[PDB]
Amino acid sequence: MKKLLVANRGEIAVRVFRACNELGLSTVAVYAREDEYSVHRFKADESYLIGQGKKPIDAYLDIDDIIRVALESGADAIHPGYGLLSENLE
Amino acid sequence: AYAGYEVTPYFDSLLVKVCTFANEFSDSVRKMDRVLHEFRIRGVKTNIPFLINVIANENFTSGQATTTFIDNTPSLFNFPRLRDRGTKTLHYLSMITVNGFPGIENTEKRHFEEPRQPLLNLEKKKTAKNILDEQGADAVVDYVKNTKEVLLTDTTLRDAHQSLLATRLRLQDMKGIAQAIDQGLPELFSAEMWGGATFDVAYRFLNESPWYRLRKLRKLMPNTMFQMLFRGSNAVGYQNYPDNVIEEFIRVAAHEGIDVFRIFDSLNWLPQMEKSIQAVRDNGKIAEATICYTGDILDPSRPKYNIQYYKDLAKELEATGAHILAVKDMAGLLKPQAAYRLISELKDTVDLPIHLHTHDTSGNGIITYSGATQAGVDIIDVATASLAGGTSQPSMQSIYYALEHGPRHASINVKNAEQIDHYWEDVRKYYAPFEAGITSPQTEVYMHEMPGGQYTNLKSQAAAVGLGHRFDEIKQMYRKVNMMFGDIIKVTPSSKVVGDMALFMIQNDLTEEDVYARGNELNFPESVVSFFRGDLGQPVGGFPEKLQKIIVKDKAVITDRPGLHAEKVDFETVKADLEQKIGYEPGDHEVISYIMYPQVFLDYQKMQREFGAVTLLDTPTFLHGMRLNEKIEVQIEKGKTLSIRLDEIGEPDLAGNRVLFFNLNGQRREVVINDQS
Amino acid sequence: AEATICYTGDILDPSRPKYNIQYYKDLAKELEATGAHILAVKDMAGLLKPQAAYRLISELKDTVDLPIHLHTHDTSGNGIITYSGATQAGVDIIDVATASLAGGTSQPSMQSIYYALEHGPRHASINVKNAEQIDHYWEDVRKYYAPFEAGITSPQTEVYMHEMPGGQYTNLKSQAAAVGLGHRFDEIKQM
Ligand SMILES: [Mn+2]
Ligand SMILES: [Mn+2]
Repeated sequence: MKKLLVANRGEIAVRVFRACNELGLSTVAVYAREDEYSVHRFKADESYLIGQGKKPIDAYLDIDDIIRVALESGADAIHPGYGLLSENLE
Repeated sequence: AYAGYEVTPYFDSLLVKVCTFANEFSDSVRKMDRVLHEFRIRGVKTNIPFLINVIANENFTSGQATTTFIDNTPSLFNFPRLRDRGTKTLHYLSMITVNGFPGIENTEKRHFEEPRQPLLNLEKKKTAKNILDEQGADAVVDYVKNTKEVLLTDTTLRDAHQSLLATRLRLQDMKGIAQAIDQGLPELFSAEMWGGATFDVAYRFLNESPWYRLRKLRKLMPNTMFQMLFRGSNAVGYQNYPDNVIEEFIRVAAHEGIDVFRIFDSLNWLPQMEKSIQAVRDNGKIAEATICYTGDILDPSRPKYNIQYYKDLAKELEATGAHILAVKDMAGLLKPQAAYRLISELKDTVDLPIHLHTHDTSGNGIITYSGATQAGVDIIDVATASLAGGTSQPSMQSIYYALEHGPRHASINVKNAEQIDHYWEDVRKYYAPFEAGITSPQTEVYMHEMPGGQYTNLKSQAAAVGLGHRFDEIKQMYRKVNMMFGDIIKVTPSSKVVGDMALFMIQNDLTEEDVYARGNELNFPESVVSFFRGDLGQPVGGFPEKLQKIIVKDKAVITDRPGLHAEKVDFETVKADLEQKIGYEPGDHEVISYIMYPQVFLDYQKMQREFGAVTLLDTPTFLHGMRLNEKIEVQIEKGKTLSIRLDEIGEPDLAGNRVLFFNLNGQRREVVINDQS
Repeated sequence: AEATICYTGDILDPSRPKYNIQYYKDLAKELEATGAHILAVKDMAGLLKPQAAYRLISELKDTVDLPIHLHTHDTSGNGIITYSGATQAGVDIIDVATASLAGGTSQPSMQSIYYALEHGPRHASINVKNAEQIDHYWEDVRKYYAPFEAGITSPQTEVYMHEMPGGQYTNLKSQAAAVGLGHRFDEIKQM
């Protein structure tokens, strides 16, 4: 495991990046347009727009687009965080 | 330690005490490491670099350090050159937003649309590049010889914008369409994308490394042969380098992505081309030996550069083991009749493909290429339409339609090209300041033979000496001077020689007679002397003898290859010497850039240190800074981007400083910049 | 009296048969019949590619005995070669502008066409030295007209796709901006 994507935002995304960083993992963050000024976006080693054109909450729920990013980024893992997709089976 | 706080010299230095804590001391370390790395304190230097090293160290992490551990560990004081890209960019943006860009009126920044991305219809094809890589240079020559169509080289990334926008085309604009070229126009023989003025101008004026340009394009255009113009003796420079340098340049260039080396010499003097040709061969690459065209073969009164001259030279060049013969018509003097006779007779004379290069200054470029394609020319040089015409190359899109139903077609995906030309149409608008103004066909070039660059630079020189009003007489003198010196091949840098001389003569009110009479009591321009000392090599048919003595005087004339006389050069000596001057270990390409253009390479490094990778800015930004309330995103890596809003521009204080108020990534940022007026 | 045929389409494009080579020949006959002194071919949009120019001037010369006066525009970049093709097919007269007011959507250069045919079978009848001198005056004078200049002009082959003459293109770019569609001019050309 070299790299991790947090399928979330804000405090908990930053929480995880920290944990990652301490375990020598590279980080990847995802962000809606509406959230473009969120701290968590810039606290990661690299960050990628998602949900383009959608409503902002829908974007953090766009399962496919997240994984698209997870893959084009090179991520070995995904941390879901809490709320959003973290409890979602699909 | 807060945003805006003036750190004074009076009190101690402490900004903030950071503790970490954890069950396992190993994890207390992990957290400290994260935090130190997490901190973003801008405005003043801090000791963080030092602390990071110290917690990295195994003596510390073991819990065993002593009081002398630090003073006895020299490793702790090697600090990574810190890259603050946010900061340096904002410095640049501020500099330009207030003092404007150098050598262009400080206008206000237009709103520009996204330039048009092309709708392409792709077709998979093997490409000369593919062949070269898989089967070598001779295999490509075979591929060319077995091609029916006239094959095209795209001069859009080099000679086109050199001819039209003073070489100011920028990588950022290039990389936005590079891929579309590679996939949309596989039919191409090569893309001319390096050499010529691009090498110094990229460093000197655009503050981007030509090497960087090459690297970044080479990844984007994996199936397109990359071609460069290359001066036989001097590669991309104007000093007199020894042979080991030239070989070295070539090794590196070859390695870094260049496939096709058009090698020429300003006086078509074979000895300057010989080593370089071999060198290119030796690196497994294609070598175009080139003849420069001057005069008019169908003009019996200019017999010096008659049809025989070219045939004989072509033989000699075939003999060097060049893969391809190139005819570089610098000034667009090849009329279409002559093009048909010349390409015809050269094809009779030698078996290597002929690559023709002209300029559409006279209005006769397309018809000249047409003639030449009837006479069997293998390859021709074209620019996309939007950067074509006038003193550029003839239109790629036009030459397709010109030969459409003819015996020989042009090999190119014209639909795809027309789509790509939309992007170039748009992008060229960013370069308005460098545009040369109203351009129409001009046949006077047949009278004076100045290449497009020489004409630009002599209009400059004339205005800066207040003779801009008598430029008509200056052009006439250029013609007289050329004849006075025995009728010579005028390309860079022999073109400047005639240039400088014709200015000097007008400026000081002397005719041809006046030179032959009172030459000894006159100091002729440096260039003119170097030429006649043989520092440029040996002109066709040698110099006029009386005039040589007069111009040279006491000085030491050579008559062999100036590279033999070149100050011997050591790569280790210079590499070490440079490492000290820039403060890191330079790659082989930096070394060689330094050898080629020493001053310019160092100035480029100051600019880099002060301003960063300006390369990454959109061109309107790069040239005009920002507008109040404007927002921009600058991509720096994949997934890292600087969002930059500008919110206010302060009035200046008494020291002539202003404070610009940006939001970079959701942080206020105050930036002080010297207003210079 | 020059009776004139206006050129449109592409005679060498079999899918545009309406204005094929026959169309022109037949019209030329009819016009010869009216007692016109001269046949004129007015290529308003600069659509005459040079192969087509040779076939067309050729077949018309085979059809009628009155001199042919050809007029094209250098918008596509192919005006001079088109005139060259046409002069090989025997065209009697061609329309040119002095170099300083030539090119782009103007006519092909008078000075350039001389040099284009210089050592060819058929020369252009003009005093080119004198023309080059005169072109200086026009060079200078055009500067007075800077406000009306149309901006950076380069070759454009899209004219073959849409067939707008230079004036129509200018006036439709106007009309489009004044109805705030200037941004969608690409769609307008398609329509
Ligand atoms: Mn050139
Ligand atoms: Mn008209």
